[PDB]
Amino acid sequence: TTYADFIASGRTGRRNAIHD
Amino acid sequence: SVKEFLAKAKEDFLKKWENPAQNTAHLDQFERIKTLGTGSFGRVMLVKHMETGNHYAMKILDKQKVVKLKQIEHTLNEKRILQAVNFPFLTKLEFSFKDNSNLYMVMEYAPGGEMFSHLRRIGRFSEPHARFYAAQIVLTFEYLHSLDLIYRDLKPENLMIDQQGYIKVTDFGFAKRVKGRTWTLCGTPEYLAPEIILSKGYNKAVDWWALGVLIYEMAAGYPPFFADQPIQIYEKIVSGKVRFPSHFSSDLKDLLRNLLQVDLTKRFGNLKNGVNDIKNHKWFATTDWIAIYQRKVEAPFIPKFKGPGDTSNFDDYEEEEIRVSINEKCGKEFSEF
Ligand SMILES: N[C@@H](c1ccccc1)c1ccc(-c2ncnc3[nH]cnc23)cc1
Repeated sequence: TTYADFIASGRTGRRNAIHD
Repeated sequence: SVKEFLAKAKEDFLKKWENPAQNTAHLDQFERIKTLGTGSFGRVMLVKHMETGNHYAMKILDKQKVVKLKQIEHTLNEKRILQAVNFPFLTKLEFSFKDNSNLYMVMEYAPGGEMFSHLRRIGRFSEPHARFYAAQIVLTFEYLHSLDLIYRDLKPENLMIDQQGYIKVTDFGFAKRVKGRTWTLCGTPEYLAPEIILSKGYNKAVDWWALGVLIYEMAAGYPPFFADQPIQIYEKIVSGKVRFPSHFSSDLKDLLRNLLQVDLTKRFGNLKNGVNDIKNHKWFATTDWIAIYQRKVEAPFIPKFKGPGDTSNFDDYEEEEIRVSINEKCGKEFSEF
């Protein structure tokens, strides 16, 4: 399931901003 | 009318924009209570103001760290904008000041925690639940955009829940007053519009794209474009394909197709009819926009409260010192702050 794939991913925590 | 309200709002804003408030408190007027969030872009602390006993959120930036990240101008933007705005779903600056080491911005404390926390724990929000929050973002963006402000970091991590279950859009570190196009690569990977990823000049339409991502994530429980690394995320975003969960209503799918639209001539929020394309969409049919603004609508979720200055809705972070050097750092860089 897509939910299972999300929960197993390394990006379920707080996501940082990006920049140059 | 809307146009009348915004006219008056702009007059209020511009007076503060052209004459920003500066040095309106001092660190020693506050008692530090708890770190509410922390990262490379500074931290937010719960503090108590001694003279009144009022609680506030105090954002603290290390001037030297700001310089190393090349965020000087962006930081001056954040402070200049936040001291000038006033809106039910924003936390304007109550005070700001600086010392030898740090920059301080003091604003209303939202005790309900980050949307991020509740969304992840609960898993997803019902469509009416998602819609209640989305409505408040739509109005906030209508406000900010009319002031020529672009926000550029919509996400659950930057949406705070107040005691009544309404939202505050916080974290204005990438907010900018710009009338034309702009070019800075900034935002958060999951929420970046195709224009940004492809290094084009872009405009406030990136905020409306971001709203599409938020609404999706709120209703689905995961974002429409996710992967283990940013690069894989950008490939998905530019691809021009999104999958919706089967539980998504027809109206929700249609709103999202029109928000997550790579083609700027068709993206809702950007078109001739502006924000009314969004406000008048079938998904918002039950939304009383004035009732939302007036905060008369009953929130579908209200955070658990146990008293004033309670912090149980926030995670626990290691408490670092607030160090103040005896030597002034970066004085000229931040002289207008
Ligand atoms: N998005 C976080 C955060 C993490 C690291 C650094 C800076 C910010 C965050 C933003 C705002 C608050 C916040 N909480 C409570 N009341 C507030 N008013 C204004 N901002 C807040 C808490 C965490």
